[PDB]
Amino acid sequence: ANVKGCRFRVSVALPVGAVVNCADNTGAKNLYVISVKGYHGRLNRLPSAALGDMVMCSVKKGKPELRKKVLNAVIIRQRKSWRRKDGTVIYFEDNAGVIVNPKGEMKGSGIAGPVAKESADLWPKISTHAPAIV
Amino acid sequence: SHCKFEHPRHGHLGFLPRKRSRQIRGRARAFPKDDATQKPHLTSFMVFKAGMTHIVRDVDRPGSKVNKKEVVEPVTILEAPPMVIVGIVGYRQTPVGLKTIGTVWAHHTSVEFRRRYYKNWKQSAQLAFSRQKQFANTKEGKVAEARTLNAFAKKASVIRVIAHTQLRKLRNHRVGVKKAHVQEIQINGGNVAAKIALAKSLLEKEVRVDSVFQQSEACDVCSVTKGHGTEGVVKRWGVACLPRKTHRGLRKVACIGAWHPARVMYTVARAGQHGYHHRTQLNKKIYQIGRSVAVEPNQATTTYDLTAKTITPMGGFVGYGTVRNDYVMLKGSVSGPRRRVMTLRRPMAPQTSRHLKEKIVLKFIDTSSKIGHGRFQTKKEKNQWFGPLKKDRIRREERLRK
Amino acid sequence: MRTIECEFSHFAVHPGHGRRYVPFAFLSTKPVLTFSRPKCFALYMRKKNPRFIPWTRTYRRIHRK
RNA sequence: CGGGGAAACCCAGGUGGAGGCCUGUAGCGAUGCUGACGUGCAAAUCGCUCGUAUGAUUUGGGUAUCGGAGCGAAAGACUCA
RNA sequence: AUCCACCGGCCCCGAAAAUGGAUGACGCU
RNA sequence: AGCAAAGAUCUAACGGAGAUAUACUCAACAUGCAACGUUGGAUACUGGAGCGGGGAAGGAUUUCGUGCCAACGGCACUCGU
RNA sequence: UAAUGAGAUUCCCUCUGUCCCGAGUUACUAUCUAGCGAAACGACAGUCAAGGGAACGGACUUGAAGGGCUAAGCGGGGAA
RNA sequence: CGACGUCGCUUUUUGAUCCUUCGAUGUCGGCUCUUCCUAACCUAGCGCCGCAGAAGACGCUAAGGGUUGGAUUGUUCACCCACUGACAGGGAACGUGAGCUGGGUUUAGACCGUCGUGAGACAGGUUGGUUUUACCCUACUUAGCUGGAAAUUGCGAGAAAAAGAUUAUCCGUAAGCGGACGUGCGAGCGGUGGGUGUACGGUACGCUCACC
RNA sequence: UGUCGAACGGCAAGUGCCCCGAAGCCAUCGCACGGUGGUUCUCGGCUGAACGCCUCUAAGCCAGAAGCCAAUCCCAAGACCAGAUGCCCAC
RNA sequence: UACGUCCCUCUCCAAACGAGAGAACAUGCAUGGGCUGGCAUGAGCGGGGGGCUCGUCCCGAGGCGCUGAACCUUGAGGCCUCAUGCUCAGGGACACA
Ligand SMILES: NC[C@@H]1O[C@H](O[C@H]2[C@@H](O)[C@H](O[C@@H]3[C@@H](O)[C@H](N)C[C@H](N)[C@H]3O[C@H]3O[C@H](CO)[C@@H](O)[C@H](O)[C@H]3N)O[C@@H]2CO)[C@H](N)[C@@H](O)[C@@H]1O
Ligand SMILES: [Mg+2]
Ligand SMILES: [Mg+2]
Ligand SMILES: [Mg+2]
Ligand SMILES: [Mg+2]
Ligand SMILES: [Mg+2]
Ligand SMILES: [Mg+2]
Ligand SMILES: [Mg+2]
Repeated sequence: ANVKGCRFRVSVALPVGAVVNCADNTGAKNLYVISVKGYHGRLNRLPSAALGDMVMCSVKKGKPELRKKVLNAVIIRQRKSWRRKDGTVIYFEDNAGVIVNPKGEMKGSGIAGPVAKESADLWPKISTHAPAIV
Repeated sequence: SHCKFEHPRHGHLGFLPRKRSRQIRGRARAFPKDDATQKPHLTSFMVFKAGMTHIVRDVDRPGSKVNKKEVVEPVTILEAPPMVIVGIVGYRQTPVGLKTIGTVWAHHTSVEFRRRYYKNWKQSAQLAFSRQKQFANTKEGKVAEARTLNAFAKKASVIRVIAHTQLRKLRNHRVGVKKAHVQEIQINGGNVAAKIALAKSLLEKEVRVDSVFQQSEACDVCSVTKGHGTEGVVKRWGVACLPRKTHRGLRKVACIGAWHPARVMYTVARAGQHGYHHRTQLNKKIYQIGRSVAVEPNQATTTYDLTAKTITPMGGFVGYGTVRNDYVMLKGSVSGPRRRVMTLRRPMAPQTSRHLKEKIVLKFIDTSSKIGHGRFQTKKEKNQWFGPLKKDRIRREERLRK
Repeated sequence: MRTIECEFSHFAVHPGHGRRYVPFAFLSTKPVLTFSRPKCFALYMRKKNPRFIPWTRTYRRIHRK
């Protein structure tokens, strides 16, 4: 009940099972999409994520201080091409996420690469620490 | 025993029977509700589909994330030669229905109008509307015209006129039909005495599309879907495809019913005709009522884009040709292939939502090629990327040799 | 809008036509790279120079003029 | 043939071509698809995949052992569907 | 002319299931 | 229902009853289609663990020439074991 | 218990249409024609709702449908 | 909310029975797909609270719509992880094997434990173990052709109709009232004929043949 | 890789393989659209007695659910349409 | 008797087959030209690691030039009348006891 009807429709990229990068410097190196917040159910359909979506994750490779637990990440990059409303189709080289709180605070201090305009606008802690808002 | 999990069922069950359309043309099954406080005006117009393209426009939508920002919207181009009125019918209310009183005719009908009465026009006597033409100006026939015009004023609640597409001004090579498409357009507005005077005045006179619609409104598009033959259950209804190790096949519905009721139901999805269906598709926002190339050599030119260019792309609309007449440009898609006649009808939905009141100004119309990837907007831009090529330097060698 | 030009071939990318792309090693000046074709993005992936391909604008401005 | 050692003997480079050794044709089998076919091409076949392929190996002709009996690396298997 | 305790007749409530449905049907007040 | 593995046939001239087959006032297409053998030519295939050339077992005239087309060669035949 | 296993099981890596979630192309069929030409099956036949009944009717009772004849499908019934 | 009692509904459990089937109704669960029911989990209106708000208890009218992704298990069930507005409960021969799958029960091989002198046994565990046929009738899906109101015939005459319904031109309303070619020769409303420009290219509008 | 002597043009490998590829088809993998009136249930009421006051109910009214019925939407005269019409014939 | 309809012929908005949309001397069809797109610089000819021969002349993958050349572009069916070819009283059957 936080972010769903706030940004436009984006082509979903990362279903449950996906293993994305951690651009956050929380010591982790890896996420694993466990589910997606905002998934109203459809039979046989997986929870899939897009740029602005908060996911439920677990670190599969990183510090054991936060590895075997269910965390909250926010997607910032995806390889799946999404069409913006100004008619431009755009995509990243890699998928990445950044771990957050249940309320959205970034839990680290810096992002590796860029972030999108789609995920920075929903999350002001993500738009602050990002070196380039794509 | 109950189904173990729930999904919503496949396909809307109100578009049954999914059989071929009875006729290829869009036909309104209902016109808008007659407001007798309005001015008498026509309510539908036949246009032909001529490919589609996209535009750029800035958005006036306060509150939105795209407020005063430019979007790219796809639009469909629909060529509209004017239709010529040839008749006036009038309908009277009965407890059975709505019965036709009669029709007056125009005293002068087109060759392509009375071509619609012949399966073979060129190998015929061609003498249709030939005894009605000569009886209409006898003493007794001028009476009988005014006899049934008065019977409209007595009994009719619904006045309609009969138009036809006028295909010889549609100078199109691929729409191969030469007989005209005939429909009835309902007059709405005023009382019945005010409808007939508008039905008499535009009789044997062509009506143009910008006299029926405005530039930034919406409409309904009665049109017949693109046909796809006999398709199976996965293409037609959208059912889930079975696991790979299934014997006798994947693209089937596994259970078509219980033991009891010992019959297959109409709700169970089966195979058969997919496509070539009539659809009405309300709230198609109109963006540009165009004007003929004999009037406008610069059709796609905007205030904000001063490139002198027409609506027809480079290398033409694919499979269609050139838009040679007036045209309407609608937001999005309309049901049907190119070359198919389609009926733009005034809306029955309340046109009061703030998405539908929005006035449209464009900024760019894509006139690039639809063959391949479009790269140049005009041919003037391809002659500046490419300089003089080889075939140009030997045509310039023949022009100096003379 | 505006006509972006392609990164590889410097073609004309009019609105609603190309396909934009942004890599992990992003430039500060060109974070997002606009491409006009998949053929332009394919010769960008195998790391060909825009010159030495005879149909790009880089070639045509150093050899033929 | 070289090297180390007081000796016992060790260490290295080749040579050699051992094995119910290995990959893999033919041959001999028949794992999976629970594939195709299932009024078949076929009263058991087709396809790909698979087991083995110097041995307790495969095979022709000839001979010898049978009906409460024969033969059996044993499945009551086989003894002219 | 107004209250109180009891008892009866018809009617209602109590009275919720999986194909569309049955005083045999229409209907009847 | 079917006659769907083993890529594939095309061409012209001859042969043959198997054609180029028409009641008028019709130039031909729109009123004789399909199919056969042989030689030439084109195109392929098998690919020397061969739709190559010889033998055993088994068959016993299927060999060869000439005629010939009733029935057989699950379509066809002017061809044929 | 090393080596060996068309043996039984579990996890990880790579990997992918197994899946999300389907789409599109090919050869051969189906399909249409020419030639040829079967079988299984077959009491009679063949639209349903309820009632009753050997207590799950195509035939009986009362209702509801049903103009005739076809081509391709299809697997709910014929307790096929 | 409600003991002690008590009156009942339900046939998604199980027991009891033995009516039907042993010249055979394919005997589990998934998967798929459609529909039904209400004893309402979410959604639409509500009443009522030990209802201040926020969350929520109980109830009513309502089954229109929705009711998931997973780990383990062959599982129905169970149990946790997570999303959600919510993850309601059931029926249809314990819906659905010429729809699939074959994990499991439910043969022949083999192993183990307990039993048996043994052959063998085991609502004990384990492993390996052919899923055949539609071209018929109907149903359903689409795709063609074609008669028929005495639903094929009777000639068996019923118009959501006109108003002489008794003779007869129309127009417009009942009281009124507009005009209607005159006698083979004429004329009038008209369909088609020859030459120098008008309305939104070629059709109309200016100035020999039928009918009155 | 083989093969027409080599280049040329090709061809064989049941489409040799690799890259780009029109058109067509197609993806919640893109894009566009998805609307009106009433009836009346629960219920809260209005007038108002039976029952000299009281009372939503007994007559009578009001407002009113995602239900229900229409509009829109899809098929549509075996719904047998003296609905209208064009041209021939026949009366 | 006529109006006509249907087959054969042509087209593809339709299509398993029928049915449908159309056209039937028509830029209708055929080929060409131009456009539009696709690929990426054709055969041919002429001026570089090295290596032969007796400064010169030959062998040499690659490169460069003519050359955004060459080819392909509607066809289950892109565009333009931009040019020319082809049609020469369309044929059969019903309507019709
Ligand atoms: N009878 C002749 C003798 O050969 C001798 O020659 C021998 C030695 O020089 C030398 O002997 C070596 C030596 O390096 C060292 N000190 C000791 C070593 N064991 C010997 O090694 C010898 O024996 C070993 C076996 O162990 C062999 O593998 C090898 O063939 C050989 N090199 O290798 C030669 C043997 O092949 C001497 N010349 C001398 O004693 C005498 O002449
Ligand atoms: Mg089509
Ligand atoms: Mg081996
Ligand atoms: Mg045994
Ligand atoms: Mg065949
Ligand atoms: Mg070969
Ligand atoms: Mg034969
Ligand atoms: Mg072994």
